[PDB]
Amino acid sequence: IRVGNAEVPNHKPLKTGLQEVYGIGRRKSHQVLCGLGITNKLARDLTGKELIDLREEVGMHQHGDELRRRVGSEIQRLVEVDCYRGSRHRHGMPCRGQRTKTNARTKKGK
Amino acid sequence: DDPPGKGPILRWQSRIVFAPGGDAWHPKNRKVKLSVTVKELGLSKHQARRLRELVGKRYDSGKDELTITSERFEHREENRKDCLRTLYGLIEEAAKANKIAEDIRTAYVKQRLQANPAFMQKLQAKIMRSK
Amino acid sequence: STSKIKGTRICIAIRSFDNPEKEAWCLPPHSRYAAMPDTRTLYTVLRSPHVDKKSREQFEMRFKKRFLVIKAQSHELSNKLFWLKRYRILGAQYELQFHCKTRLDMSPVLGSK
Amino acid sequence: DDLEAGRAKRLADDEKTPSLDVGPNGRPLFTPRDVTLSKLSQKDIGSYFNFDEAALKAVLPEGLASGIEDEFKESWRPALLVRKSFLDLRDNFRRIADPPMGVKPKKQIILDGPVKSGKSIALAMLVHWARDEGWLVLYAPKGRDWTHGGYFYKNQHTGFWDTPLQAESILKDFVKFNEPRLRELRCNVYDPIVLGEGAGVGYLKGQETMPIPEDSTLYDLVQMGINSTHAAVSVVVRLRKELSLVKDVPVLIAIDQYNNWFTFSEFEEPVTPRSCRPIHARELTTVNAFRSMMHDDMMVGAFSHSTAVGKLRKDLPDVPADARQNFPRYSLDEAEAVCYYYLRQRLVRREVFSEENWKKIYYLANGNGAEMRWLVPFMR
Amino acid sequence: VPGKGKFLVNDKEFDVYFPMLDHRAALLRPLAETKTLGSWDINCTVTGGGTTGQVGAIQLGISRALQNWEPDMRTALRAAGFLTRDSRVVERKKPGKAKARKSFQWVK
Amino acid sequence: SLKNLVTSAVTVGVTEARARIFGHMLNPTGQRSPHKILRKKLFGDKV
Amino acid sequence: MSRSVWKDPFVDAFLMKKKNAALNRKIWSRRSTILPEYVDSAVRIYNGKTHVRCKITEGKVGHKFGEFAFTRKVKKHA
Amino acid sequence: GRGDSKTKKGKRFKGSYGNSRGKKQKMIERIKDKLELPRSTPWPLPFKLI
Amino acid sequence: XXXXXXXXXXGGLDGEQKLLIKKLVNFRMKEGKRTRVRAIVYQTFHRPARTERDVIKLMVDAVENIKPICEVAKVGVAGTIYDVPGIVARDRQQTLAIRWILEAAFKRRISYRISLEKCSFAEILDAYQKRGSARRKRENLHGLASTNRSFAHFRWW
RNA sequence: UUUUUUUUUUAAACUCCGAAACAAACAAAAAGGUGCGUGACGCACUCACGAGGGACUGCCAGUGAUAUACUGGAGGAAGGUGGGGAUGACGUCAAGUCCGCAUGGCCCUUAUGGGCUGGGCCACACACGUGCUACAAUGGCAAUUACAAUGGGAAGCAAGGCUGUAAGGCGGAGCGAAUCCGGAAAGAUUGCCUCAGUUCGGAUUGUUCUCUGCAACUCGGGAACAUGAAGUUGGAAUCGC
Ligand SMILES: Nc1ncnc2c1ncn2[C@@H]1O[C@H](COP(=O)(O)OP(=O)(O)OP(=O)(O)O)[C@@H](O)[C@H]1O
Ligand SMILES: [K+]
Ligand SMILES: [K+]
Ligand SMILES: [K+]
Ligand SMILES: [Mg+2]
Ligand SMILES: [Mg+2]
Ligand SMILES: [Mg+2]
Ligand SMILES: [Mg+2]
Ligand SMILES: [Mg+2]
Ligand SMILES: [Mg+2]
Ligand SMILES: [Mg+2]
Ligand SMILES: [Mg+2]
Ligand SMILES: [Mg+2]
Ligand SMILES: [Mg+2]
Ligand SMILES: [Mg+2]
Ligand SMILES: [Mg+2]
Ligand SMILES: [Mg+2]
Ligand SMILES: [Mg+2]
Ligand SMILES: [Mg+2]
Ligand SMILES: [Mg+2]
Ligand SMILES: [Mg+2]
Ligand SMILES: [Mg+2]
Ligand SMILES: [Mg+2]
Repeated sequence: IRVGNAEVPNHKPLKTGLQEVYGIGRRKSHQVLCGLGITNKLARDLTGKELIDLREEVGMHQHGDELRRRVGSEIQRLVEVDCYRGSRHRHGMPCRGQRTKTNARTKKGK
Repeated sequence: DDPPGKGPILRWQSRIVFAPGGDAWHPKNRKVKLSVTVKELGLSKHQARRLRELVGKRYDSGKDELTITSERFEHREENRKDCLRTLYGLIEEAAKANKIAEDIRTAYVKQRLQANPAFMQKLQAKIMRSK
Repeated sequence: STSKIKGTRICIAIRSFDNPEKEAWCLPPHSRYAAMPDTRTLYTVLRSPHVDKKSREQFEMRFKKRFLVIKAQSHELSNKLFWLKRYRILGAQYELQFHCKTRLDMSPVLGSK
Repeated sequence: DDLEAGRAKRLADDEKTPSLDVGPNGRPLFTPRDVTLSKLSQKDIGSYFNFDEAALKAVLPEGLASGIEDEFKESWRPALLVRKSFLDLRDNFRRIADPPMGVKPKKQIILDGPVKSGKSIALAMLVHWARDEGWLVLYAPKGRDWTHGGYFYKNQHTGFWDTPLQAESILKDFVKFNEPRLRELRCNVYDPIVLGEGAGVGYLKGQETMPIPEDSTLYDLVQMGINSTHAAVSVVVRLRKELSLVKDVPVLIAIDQYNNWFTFSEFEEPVTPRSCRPIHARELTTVNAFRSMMHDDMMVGAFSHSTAVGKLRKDLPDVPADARQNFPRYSLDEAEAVCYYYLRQRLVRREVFSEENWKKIYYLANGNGAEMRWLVPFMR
Repeated sequence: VPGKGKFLVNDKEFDVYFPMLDHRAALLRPLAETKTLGSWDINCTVTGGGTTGQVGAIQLGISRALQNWEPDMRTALRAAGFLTRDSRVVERKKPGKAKARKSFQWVK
Repeated sequence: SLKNLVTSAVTVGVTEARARIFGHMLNPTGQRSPHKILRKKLFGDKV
Repeated sequence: MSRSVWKDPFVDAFLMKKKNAALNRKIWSRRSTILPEYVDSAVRIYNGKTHVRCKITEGKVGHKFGEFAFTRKVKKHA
Repeated sequence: GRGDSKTKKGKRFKGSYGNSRGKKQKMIERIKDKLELPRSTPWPLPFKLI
Repeated sequence: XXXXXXXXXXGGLDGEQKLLIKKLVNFRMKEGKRTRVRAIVYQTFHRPARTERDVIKLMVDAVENIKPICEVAKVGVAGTIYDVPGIVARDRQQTLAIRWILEAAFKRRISYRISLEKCSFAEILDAYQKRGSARRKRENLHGLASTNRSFAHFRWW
C-alpha cells in the first residue's frame, strides 16, 4: 500500500510497516495506530475506510518527500548563509563538536 | 515527672554545639522542635481534621503527636518563639471548623425544608401575618 | 529498668577521631552509654608528583560517635548546664540535647475552642 | 516416537485389570461410573472423577481451561480430583438455587488463592455441574481476551470503549452451548438496539437502531449480535440486562482470569499529539456491563496469578466486601491421592515410589499442582 | 518449633519469596538430611545480599537451629557441610587494576 | 450525603491559611520565580 | 503565552545602549546574538587574529556573531 | 542497546530520564490509575495491596 | 550441590552422576547466568522422564559412548611439529564427552533452528545408539591417535 | 446426636410500654469488617561499639636421617601462609620530576615580568595505544514482580502534591544526619518479535526545547520527534585470569 510517499509491505504488520514512511518512526507509528483504534494488524487486511483514516492520520505529520526537501533546504540554507555548520556540511565534516583527529569515519568514507 | 501548673504538656528540644577554638557558631545551634499531643488540646473531630489538613505530615497518627520544628530564624530563642506562634496559629485556624460545619448543616436543613410541600404554606403565612 | 529514658533529660553526643574509651575518666557521668556506627572517608592520591598513575596510596578519615544519656529533673537543669559548658573532653566535640517540658497556656485560644 | 509408545502400551494393558486402580491405603482410586457430578458426596473426597474428552468438550464448548489441558496432557487420562473446596462451592450454589425443605450462602464469590491451587479446574467443574442441572451459564475461561486484541472505538453516547470482535466472540461462545435454551426464552426488554461503530468499517449509513421484533427470543437477539458487527457490543449489553430477568432457569456468570478486569487493557488513547494514555479495563463496554457484582445474580469470578496482572486492592471496587474466598492448595491427603494417581498413570516408576519421596516432592512444591506434576517424573 | 510443615520468610510464604525451585530445594535440604520434613513450623527473617546469599543464610540458620534443638543431629549436618559458614566474600578492588585480580591491558 | 459534605467542607480554605502560618510561598500557576535563588545562603564571604 | 523560549537571547552590554551605532566598527564579541534590528549593517568580527568582515542579512538573524568568523584555517596535507 | 539514548537501557547508561525510562512519578501515576483512585491520593496509598 | 539443587534434594545419585549433571549445566553457562541453561537441561531431563525409565542412567550410558580413550598433542621436535598420542584421564574423558555433546547440540540448533531442548535430547539420543556428530568426533580423534602411533615415545607427560 | 455421674452460675436488654416524622448519627460515649501505626515491657535476636578468645602441624597414623619436614585423618566456623590488604633490603637504570614545591649556576628586566578581551590546547590525507557500544534468540522490547552493599547531603539532599509527551518548572515533610532524603540492574512471571542488516545495532544529521553559568559560535550536559552509517564475531599477532 502506498502511504505517504512510500510502499508499506502487505505481509508485514502495520506498526512495523508504517515506519517505512519517511518522518514516521517507532513512536509515531504507535501514535497513529492508537488514533485508528487498531492494536496491530497486517497491512493487506486494512479496509477501505481504514485506508482513508490512515492517510488522514499520517497527513497530520510532516512526512515523505516534502519533509525530505525541507531537511535538504534547511541544510542548504546553512550552507548558503556560510555559518560554521554550513562550512562543516560543505567540507564533509562533523558539525556537532566531534573530534576529527581519529574518529570522523562516518562523515568521511572508509 | 509532669510539668507544673495546668494545661496540655509541651515537649521542647534544643541543641548546643560546643566547638573548640573560639568560633562557637554551628549550623545545628538554632533548630528548636516542639511536640504536643493533639488529644490534650480538647479539639473536636472537625477541628482535629482541619488541623490534620493544615499540618500534613508533621502530625504522626500512631503517637497522636504534633511536631513543629523551626529553623528559619537565625537564633535559638527566635525559633523557640516561632514554634509557639505557629502552634497558636494552627490552633486558631483549626478552631474554625465548627462554624463551617454549623453553616453547612443549617444550609442542608434549610435546603431540605424547601423540598417539602407542607412547610411553605406555614412559612408564607408566618411571613405574611407579620410582613 | 533497661527501658528507654523518655522524660526530662540531657543527651550528650561526642564525636572524635579517637575512641573516648581511651580516656574514659574525662567523660561526664551518665545513665546510658551508646555508640554510633563508624563512618570513614576514603582518600586515594598519586604517590609520585609526576606520571606514575598505577601507584596509589590510600588514606582514610574514620569518624567515631558516642551517645550519653543523663537523667535529670527540670530544676537541676541550669545547674548541670553551667558545668557542662566548661567540660574538656579529650580530642572531641560534644553536643548537648535538652528535653524539657512546659505547659501550654490555652487562655488566648480558648475562645476559639 | 517410540518414547511415549511403551508407556501408552503399558497404560492400555493396565486398564484391562481393575485391581490396579488403587489409592492410598487400599482405597479405590476412581469414583464409580454410575456417579455424576451432582451425586458426589463427602465419601468421594480424595477419589477421581473420570470424564470423556469428547463429552467434556461438548459440555464446555468455550474451550477447556489451560490447567485442565496441561493435566490431561501430562496424565494421559481425562480425570480430575474430587476436593472438599469444589464440593463446598457446589453446595453453596445448590443452596442458593433451591433452599432445602446458620451459614449464610453468598451469591457473589471471587475465587482467590495461591498460584496453581486449582481455581480454574474448580470453576470448570462448577460450570460442568451447573450445565448438568440445566442452567443458563455464560462461561468465559479466558477473561484476559475481553481486554486484549482487536479494535477499540470510543462510544459517542456512553463514553465507554467498544470492542466488536470480542463481543461477537462472546456471543458465539454463549450460543455454542445455549442454542437449545435461548430459543425458548423470550426477551423482556423491547427497546431498540443502538448501533455502534463496526470492526474497521465505521458507522452504518442511515441506520442508527435495530428494533426488537415482538416474537423475538434470546436466540434471535444473540444471532442479531452475531450477524451484524455494528450491534454486537449493544447486544452484549442487552444480553447482560436480559440475564438478570430470566425467571425459568438459574443464571450463572462464571468468569475466569477475573483480575484482568481490574487492571489496564492493551488499548491506548491518544490524548496529546506526543502522548498516549492507557485505557483501563473498566472503561470497556463489555467489562463495564459484566464486571460489577453489586446485584442479585449468581456470579463467580476466579482470579489468576499466572497472568502478570500484579497487585490489586484488598477492597476491590464494585465488589461486596465478603465476596473474596480463599481457594487452598493441596493438603497432605490430596497430595497423597495425587501421587498415587501419578503412580497409577505411570508418570513415575514403581520401583522408586515411597512415602518419603512423595512427601519430599509435596514439601518442595508447597502444594503447587503444576510443580508437583513436574516433580513426580524426577522421583528416585 | 515442631509443627506440620509451615515455612514463612519475612512474613510471607516461602514459595512466594523464593519462587524458583532450586532455591526452595536448597532451603529444604537440611530438613531432608535429618529426615525431619513436615515436623517443623519455621519462621525466619532475612535481610541483605542477593537471593542465593539469602538462601544460604537461611540454610545455615536452619542447620544451626536444628543442632540447637537436638545435638544428636549434628552428624548428618556436619557430613553434608551444612554447619560450615561459607566465608567466601567479594574481594576488594585494588588500585592500579581494573578489578580485584583483572589487570589493565599491557602493551607488549 | 450530609456526612461527606461535613468532612469535605472543613478542609477547604486551608491552602492560604497554611501559607500564612508557615510563611510559605504561594505560586498557583507555577511560573519561574526568583524565590529559589533568594532562599539559598549567600556564600561570598565563605569563598 | 506567545513566547516559545522563556530566556532572552544574549547580547553584550555595549550593544544594548548605542545599538546599530556599534556595528560599523570592529567587534570582539563573538558571543552576542544577531538581532533582527541588525540587518543591513557591516561588522568586522574578531576571530583571534584579524577582524573578519561580515555583512548582516536576513538569514543571519538568530545566530551568534562568531559563526561567521572562522578561527582555524581550513588546512591541507602535502 | 546500551548506546541507544531512546531506550531505557541507554538512558540508564546516560543516567537520564524521559519517555522510555520515566521517573518514579510515572510509576506512582500508573499504579494510581491501575487501582482506580484519584491522582490526589497521597503516596504511599492507604490501602492494602494483595 | 550449588548446581541442580533439585536433584541433590531428591538425592539418589553418586559422585559421577552429580559431576555429570554439574558439567552438563555449567559448560555452556556464560556471564554467570545459570537459570536458562539449567531450565533447558531440566526439560531435556523431563522429556524421557515422563515415559517411565531412568534418565540419569541413560545419560551415563550416553556419555560413556562418547568418552575418548586416546587423544593427541602437538610436540615440536628438531623444529618440526609432530603429533604425539596420549592417554585421556577419566575426568578429562567425561569433560570431552560432555563438551562434544553440547557442541553438537548447539550447532544443531544453529543449523536446524528448533528448540534447544529438542537438539540436546536428539544429540544425547544419537550418543545413546553410538552415532551422531559426537561419535564422529570420537572416531576422528581415535583415528588421529592411531595414525600417529609411530610418533609415540616422543611423549613427556 | 442422646443416656447418665460429678462440679459451678441464674440492673441490662425486648418485637413491651411512650414518642419522633427531619435525616440524622452530630460534644464525647454506641456496633460490625478492616488498613497503617504507637506506647508499656524489653534489647532474647540482628546490628553497632569497646575489650577478648580461637589455629599453634596443637593431637593421631604413616613415609622419612629419631631432625627439619611431607602425605592423610580427627576435632573445629576456619588446617597447614584461612581469604585479602598494608608492609618493599644493598644497590642498578646519570630512570622520571627545575611545569607541585624548594634549590646552585646561567639567562630576561618598557619584558622571557604583570592585566584584559578574543582565539587555541577540541584542527586532520594518516599511523599507534587504551576503552565504550555492538554485530543478536544463551537475544531485543513491553507489562508485572523480587533481592544489595559502599558512600553522599547546607553553594546541599529533597517526601507527598501541582504543571509539562519529556528533560524540566512550581513548592517544600524531614534532615549538618544508625533518626530525614535518590524505584539497583542482571533475575523471575506473562506477552510480542521468528533469523531479516531485522522491533538487531544507534553512528551521522535536521527541527523544537531545557539546565548550569556574565557568557554554551568555535566548544558543555540533557529532552522530544525524525533521520537510521558501519557492523553478520574480526589476518599475522597480542592481553588478562
Ligand atoms: N482437582 C484437580 N484435579 C487434578 N489436578 C488438579 C486439580 N486442581 C489442580 N490440579 C493441578 O494443579 C494445576 C493448577 O491448576 P489450575 O490451572 O486450576 O490453577 P489456578 O489455581 O487457576 O492457578 P493460576 O493462578 O495459575 O490461574 C493443574 O494444571 C493440575 O495439574
Ligand atoms: K573538534
Ligand atoms: K596465622
Ligand atoms: K556550544
Ligand atoms: Mg555521613
Ligand atoms: Mg487459572
Ligand atoms: Mg565485582
Ligand atoms: Mg569488602
Ligand atoms: Mg533497538
Ligand atoms: Mg515527587
Ligand atoms: Mg504528572
Ligand atoms: Mg545483649
Ligand atoms: Mg585434614
Ligand atoms: Mg636522565
Ligand atoms: Mg625525560
Ligand atoms: Mg585569557
Ligand atoms: Mg520545612
Ligand atoms: Mg531481563
Ligand atoms: Mg519469556
Ligand atoms: Mg532497527
Ligand atoms: Mg543546549
Ligand atoms: Mg554491511
Ligand atoms: Mg543475524
